[PDB]
Amino acid sequence: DIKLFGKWSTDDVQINDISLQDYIAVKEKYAKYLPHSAGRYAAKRFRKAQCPIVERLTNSMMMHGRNNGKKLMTVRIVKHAFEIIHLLTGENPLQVLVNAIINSGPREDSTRIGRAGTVRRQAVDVSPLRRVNQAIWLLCTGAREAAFRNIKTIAECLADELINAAKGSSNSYAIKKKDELERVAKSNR
Amino acid sequence: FTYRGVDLDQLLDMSYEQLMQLYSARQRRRLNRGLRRKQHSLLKRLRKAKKEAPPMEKPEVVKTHLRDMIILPEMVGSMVGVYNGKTFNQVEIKPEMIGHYLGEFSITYKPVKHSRFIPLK
Amino acid sequence: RRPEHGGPPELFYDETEARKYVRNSRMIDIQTRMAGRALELLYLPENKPCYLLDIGCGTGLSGSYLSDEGHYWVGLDISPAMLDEAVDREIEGDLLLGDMGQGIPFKPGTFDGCISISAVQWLCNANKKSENPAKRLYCFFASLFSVLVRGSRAVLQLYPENSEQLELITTQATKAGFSGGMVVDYPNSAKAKKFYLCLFSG
Amino acid sequence: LVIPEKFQHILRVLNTNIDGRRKIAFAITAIKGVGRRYAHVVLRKADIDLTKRAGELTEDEVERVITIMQNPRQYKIPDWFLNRQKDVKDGKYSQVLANGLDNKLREDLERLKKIRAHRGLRHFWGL
Amino acid sequence: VGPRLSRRILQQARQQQEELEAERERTTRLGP
Amino acid sequence: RNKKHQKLKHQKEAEEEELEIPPQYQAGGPGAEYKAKKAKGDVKKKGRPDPYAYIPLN
Amino acid sequence: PGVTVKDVNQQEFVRALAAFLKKSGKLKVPEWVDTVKLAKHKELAPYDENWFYTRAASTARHLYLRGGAGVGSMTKIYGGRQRNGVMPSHFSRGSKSVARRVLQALEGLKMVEKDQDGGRKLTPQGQRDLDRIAGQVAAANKKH
Amino acid sequence: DKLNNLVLFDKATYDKLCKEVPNYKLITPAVVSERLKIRGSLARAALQELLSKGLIKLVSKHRAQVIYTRNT
Amino acid sequence: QSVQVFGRKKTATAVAHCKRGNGLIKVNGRPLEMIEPRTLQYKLLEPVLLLGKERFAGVDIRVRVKGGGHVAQIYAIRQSISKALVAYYQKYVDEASKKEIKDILIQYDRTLLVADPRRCESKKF
RNA sequence: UGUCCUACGCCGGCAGGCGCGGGUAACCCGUUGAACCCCAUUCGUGAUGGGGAUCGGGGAUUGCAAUUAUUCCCC
Ligand SMILES: Nc1ncnc2c1ncn2[C@@H]1O[C@H](CSCC[C@H](N)C(=O)O)[C@@H](O)[C@H]1O
Repeated sequence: DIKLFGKWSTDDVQINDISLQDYIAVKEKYAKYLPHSAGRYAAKRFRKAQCPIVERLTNSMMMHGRNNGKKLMTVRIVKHAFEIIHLLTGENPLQVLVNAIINSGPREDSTRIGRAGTVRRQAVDVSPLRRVNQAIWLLCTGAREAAFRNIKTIAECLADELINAAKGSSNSYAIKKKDELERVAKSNR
Repeated sequence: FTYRGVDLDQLLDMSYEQLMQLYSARQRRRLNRGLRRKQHSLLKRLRKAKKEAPPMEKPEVVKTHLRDMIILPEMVGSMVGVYNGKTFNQVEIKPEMIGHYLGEFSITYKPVKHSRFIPLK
Repeated sequence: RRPEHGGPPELFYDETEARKYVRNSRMIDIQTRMAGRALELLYLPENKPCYLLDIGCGTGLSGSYLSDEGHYWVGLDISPAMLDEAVDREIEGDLLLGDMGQGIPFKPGTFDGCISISAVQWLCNANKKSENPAKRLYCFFASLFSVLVRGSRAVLQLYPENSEQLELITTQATKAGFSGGMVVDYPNSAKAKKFYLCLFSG
Repeated sequence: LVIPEKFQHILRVLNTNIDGRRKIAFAITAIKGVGRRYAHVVLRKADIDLTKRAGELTEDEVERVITIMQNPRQYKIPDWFLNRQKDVKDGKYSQVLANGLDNKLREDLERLKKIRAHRGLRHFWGL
Repeated sequence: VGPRLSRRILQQARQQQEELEAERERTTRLGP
Repeated sequence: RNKKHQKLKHQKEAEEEELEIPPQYQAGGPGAEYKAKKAKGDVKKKGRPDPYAYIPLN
Repeated sequence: PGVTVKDVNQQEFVRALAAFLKKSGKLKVPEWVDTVKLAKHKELAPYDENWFYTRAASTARHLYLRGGAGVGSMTKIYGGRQRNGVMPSHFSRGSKSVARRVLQALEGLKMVEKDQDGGRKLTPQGQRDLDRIAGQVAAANKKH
Repeated sequence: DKLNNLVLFDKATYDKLCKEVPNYKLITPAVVSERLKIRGSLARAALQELLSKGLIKLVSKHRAQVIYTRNT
Repeated sequence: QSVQVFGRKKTATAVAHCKRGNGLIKVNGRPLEMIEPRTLQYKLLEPVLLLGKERFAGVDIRVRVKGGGHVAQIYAIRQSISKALVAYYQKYVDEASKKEIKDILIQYDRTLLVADPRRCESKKF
């Protein structure tokens, strides 16, 4: 049985949203030992739907300059995050990861159009691929700008953000930004 | 006055070769590398200026272009004028001047000493 | 790339953005000398007490500059976080919470001068379907021409992202009766090119 | 462990205040004339536990470390490691710490002003 | 592969062959 | 290339204002002297105040 | 059958060899052991007070892995990154005198000897001691 | 505003640590430092001491992050 | 009986020699389980875990690795061990095991047997 | 890339100094023991062990000559 970090199973992982079964790739073919693969999942369109989702978090925590290219640090970060989220919650970390991804992707966006001076906003639907991408981006931004100047490490803030977006409580950053975006989309039908 | 715990009288009586250790590293390297003909030339000229002076007041002024002399204790009390590019600055060599170059005492550049529309209609 | 594209000012100017605004040295320095230029750009007479509006007050450092010069002022803003940190700054003048495009709630013949800092550019685009920038700008400019003393002056600082915003703002200003022009401070510069719409009632 | 009964929150050494709630090896650096390197070498010559905090040193420890920073050459702290190596007026190796640093600095400025070299004249023309 | 990488691979394999095959003064006089 | 970019961005701004003017008249009733020839910037003069621009409103 | 140095964890091996050379107590400790930085790119003195035994243990291991290393080679080995102020960083070597004193102390313990073609290399008896301490590391780790 | 984290054990702080830390379900230096208002280095020292007395279970060790939790 | 194969990455090369043995894995003379980055340790260990230690119990391999960086060297090593086992079970063991094992590697990861031909681009004046 | 690149030995804490070899070069520097990275220690939200500007003292080196700081090193 292929296990994340040698101790995390993907067989009991159940994805709830119908919209994203092809776009959250973590199952018996997408189960990997490690979120490092040196994969060329971006040489052709829609290839990144075949990327395992922990590798997508690992690729999306290498941000703001100093951390670019440092992937082993990020594999370490998500590993320690999985241990601490399992200790704090008491169940499979990957399940609340996919839960926070599903509950963090916005379902209705706003586009800005304009002709000359008059600039207005029209509400439009979202692709499932953009749903997963925006959920990953918002969770990474939430953890990153959550810590940045405090005693709490990056892994603890990532796990707390991942819990707080998994259950959907309003103290999470990602669910707040998603609710703001859905509100402006509802106001700009 | 004293310089590194040494008084001027025996400083004049000290040798050329073991005065070298009393100075800083730049001066010691310069004294390692010898002095040129103009150096002893102006040394002889300032000595001649000191010799022909009446013993009550300061000797005459000796002027030069040569800015990279190190002030030695021989020169203490002399009346030296150094070209700063346009004019000559005349300065008395004090005992406190014992380590520096002459060119520090005639600066070759001058200090730099360096309304809104309101609508009526 | 720009704050305007974030959305409505009630959502881009939340608590976190307010706390990054109050702890920002460049904001303090630039907006302070903009308040200086704004107060010097209307020819209100020297040694004469005057009453001013400071709209788009946000932190009230523009209000702190007005109170530094001895003058009293009324602050108007749309974001609650800006007014919260402004009262936390212990500013001298009185604040008020309300949208400027809906209209300024003051009686006519009131203020000796008006100063607006980085706020009129937000009325050039519509972030709601009920919103219409042309009528909103017309209402806001007519409210200026109402609540101001006839013959007073209003300086309106902005950083227009293109000339369409200037076109619409100037058209809605000239159709509200306002006479004046544009002081483009350091016109051909880039880091100091600041647009000041200067207006008066006759 | 727990706070000692003689934990000193504020220390008064060399006419200068010391914040006692810090590691000793940087509470030493809190005054002028000593940085991190000289503090570490002083503490290693003095045979003091650098893991220990500053506020729990006894009077014997503070008096011996003050003694060592006044006369470092006596305690085999080398000549090259010192602040003032050759004083211009009286050639000797020392380590000016609290007020002597300011003294030698301002008298060097007055010396450069009296001789009218470029450096002193430019420095006093800078203000 | 290309010249450079194949050259490095070939010399590396040759050195591995010699170190697998791996696991006194010069003859100063002519006649014993 | 960025030169022509900036230059005719300004030219479009001027043309848009000049085409705003006639319907403004109907429905109702710039640093060239401060431009430096040697460089991009803004050079002070003594006869006139600090560099500025006045575009009056009709 | 005997485990070598190359058969164990290197950090535990270095720490155990440091404990070995400390309990031997016959290395010539320099008089300036507590007042030097190990290279010009350092910012502080080494935080571990008996750093000399650790450095000598690592030096012995490095000569075991690759013979013919002089003082210059060991300064290249322990070189790092100098942060040149507000200027870009660079690679800087170690301090030559520390490496020389470690090598001469190891020769004084007769663990290390010269060769005809260059720098220092391991003695057979020191190599036996190194295999012994490597076996001690393997027993203390792999059998635990 | 300015945090005033304690550099050393107070008596009440030490007692509260000894009888409230061993039931948290998550033991890291950061959580003890933030919810006890103590300096994080001494938080690490206290966690190491609690591990040394055989009362708290270590989960994973790193130079970057160390995590402990309850025995039972 | 023995074979010698190679794997590669950007510049990292690994040359693997595969001989009859008892199940000890050497890379640069050092054991497989002690290569410096532990965070990529399972990336080093995937062929053994997918195939089982029983398929390695009657064979030994030694790999010399030159070039590249840490991660590139690890990827070249895992390509080398996979190609070495495939070549050995092709040449001296029956072909059916070689084909099923090759299928297992290529369904898990193509880069275990096919080189990634990505390198740094050149800059032209 | 190299008749200034440099191995190695000795001295000094460091820049550096002395001697003795190789290289007109896939032959020697060089199996170019690079840095990020990886593993342990200290640090704990503090203009603080972040950040290094600007200065004070001394040493060394290239030059006919370093003053208006050539460059480097230590505090
Ligand atoms: N339509 C509108 N009505 C009222 N206030 C508005 C507004 N659009 C923008 N604003 C206000 O414009 C401000 C921009 S920030 C200005 C801060 C101020 N110049 C200072 O630095 O002191 C915000 O406080 C925002 O709430």
